[PDB]
Amino acid sequence: PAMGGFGLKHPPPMMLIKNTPVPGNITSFSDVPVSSFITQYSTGQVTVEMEWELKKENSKRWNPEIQYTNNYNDPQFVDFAPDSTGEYRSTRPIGTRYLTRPL
Amino acid sequence: PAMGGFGLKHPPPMMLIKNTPVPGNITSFSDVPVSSFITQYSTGQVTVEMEWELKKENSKRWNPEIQYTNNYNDPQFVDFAPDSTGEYRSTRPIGTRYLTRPL
Amino acid sequence: NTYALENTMIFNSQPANPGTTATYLEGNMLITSESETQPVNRVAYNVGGQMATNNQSSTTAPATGTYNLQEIVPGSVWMERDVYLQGPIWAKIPETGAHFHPS
Repeated sequence: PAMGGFGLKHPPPMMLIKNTPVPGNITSFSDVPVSSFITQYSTGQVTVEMEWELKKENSKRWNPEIQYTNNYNDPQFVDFAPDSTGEYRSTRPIGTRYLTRPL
Repeated sequence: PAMGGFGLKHPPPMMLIKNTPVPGNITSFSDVPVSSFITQYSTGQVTVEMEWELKKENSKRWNPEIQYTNNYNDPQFVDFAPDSTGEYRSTRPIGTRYLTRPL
Repeated sequence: NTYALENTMIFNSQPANPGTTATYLEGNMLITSESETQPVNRVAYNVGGQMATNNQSSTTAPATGTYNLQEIVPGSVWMERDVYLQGPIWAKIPETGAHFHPS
């Protein structure tokens, strides 16, 4: 795919949730369907577990490599942490390519 | 020890090598010891093998850590590599403490 | 009735509201004494001892000077601070890789 990632013929499947309709007071019969319902919302917890396979580096390069580091000059906040109001801060985009290999 | 490292009661032992004296031509007997010898030197290869035990990090820190990286602005040479004359270059001293732990 | 105040645990008989800046006199406070350890422990308010400050000669009389601090010497003996019903049971030793006598 153009955005990035893994292209799959059979992807992890769509998961769908709805609140069941609960009706308001009805005192008479009609063929026409009920349009009056009690107002409701739902809340809960979800857990996702994922397994990943890793490929190890086998480099023979003598000199030291480039690495991602936490490096800031005179910082006024910690990046990837909450602020005084409680809002999360994420200033930098992070890629995967820091290691080097010969062609 | 003050310089750094591991203090040992029984350290890896001293290894000593010498060239055996080979005498120059002697035609007469003397009680006095020989002071005349053929001039000689020796050359060879040495191999050292060492085993090290490692302690793994077990951190719960959410934000990214400081790391040693190869980072130079407009470099005219590669550090930790030979130059045009063949002489090795080592511009920076390297310590071991980049990871962080709570007290 | 002499007490070295910065060497003593001081407690309140009653619990206090948070952030109080009120002055407290001695009658309100619970003040501990370590007088049982005096047969082996030096008094905090007094000077520790005297040592030589010069070399004697026919021209010069011998001289001594008092010291206000001294640290561990070989053959040293002492008693640790007493526990109280109002006081704490335990403390965590900090992880630095080096420590002496952890009480």
